[PDB]
Amino acid sequence: SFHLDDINWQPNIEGVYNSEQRFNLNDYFTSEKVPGDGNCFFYSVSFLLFESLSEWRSIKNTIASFAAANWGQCVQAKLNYANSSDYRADMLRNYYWGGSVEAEILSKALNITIILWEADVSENVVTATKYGPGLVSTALNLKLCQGHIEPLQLMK
Repeated sequence: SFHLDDINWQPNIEGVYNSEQRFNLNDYFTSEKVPGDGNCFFYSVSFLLFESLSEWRSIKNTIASFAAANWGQCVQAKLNYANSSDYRADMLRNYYWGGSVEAEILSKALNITIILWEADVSENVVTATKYGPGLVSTALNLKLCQGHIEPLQLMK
């Protein structure tokens, strides 16, 4: 649109919002490069919270604590795993690929909003999914492109 914070988000009853808006990410966001291994979701979240990659494992620990105490709120994780114990053992391993399951949990665990912007190779939004009630400008904006996750920041 004209302002990212004026996008129209459509919630489902699970509290996940979707947006059909289609624009080019790089007209509104600066991208940042993180190393392209299987930890990139966690590198990206760490970059946006701390301006450093070094906190990526502790973000996993925060997710794990939420999954242990609040498994019934881990809606997407419950589709993929029989119990919180199985989930935590898998997610905590190196090169576990983060995605919507972790975005949903982290948004609740840290009281932040996380947006997964699925992009094609030319950086056009294909799907946008927002976890949490907040606005684009306050969210952790993640670009999902060609199997890798990179942090985005609002331009200027």
